[PDB]
Amino acid sequence: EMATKADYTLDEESRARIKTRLFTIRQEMASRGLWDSFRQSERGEETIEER
Amino acid sequence: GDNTKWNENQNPRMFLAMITYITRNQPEWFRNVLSIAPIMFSNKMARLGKG
Ligand SMILES: [Mg+2]
Ligand SMILES: [Mg+2]
Repeated sequence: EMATKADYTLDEESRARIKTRLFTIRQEMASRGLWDSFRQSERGEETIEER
Repeated sequence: GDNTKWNENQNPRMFLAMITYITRNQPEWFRNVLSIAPIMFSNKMARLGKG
């Protein structure tokens, strides 16, 4: 993680909860073999394509 | 000069041709959304009225 001036406004246990949820979600993803393209889907999702 | 029977001789197919030439090298969604009106007018029905 990173933060401006390293001032994480929350405390250790709540950021730990956030990180635990992120890790659980990522491992749930890799269980179904879905993480690879989702990980490589960041450089284009701030561009809205019209269909 | 006036033109006679202007609206009755303006063909929707020629409007589609004009729009297709005007929208060359444009994104395809734009050409489609601009092409739908001549298509719908080419297949239009005129309600007969009150009788
Ligand atoms: Mg005139
Ligand atoms: Mg006239």
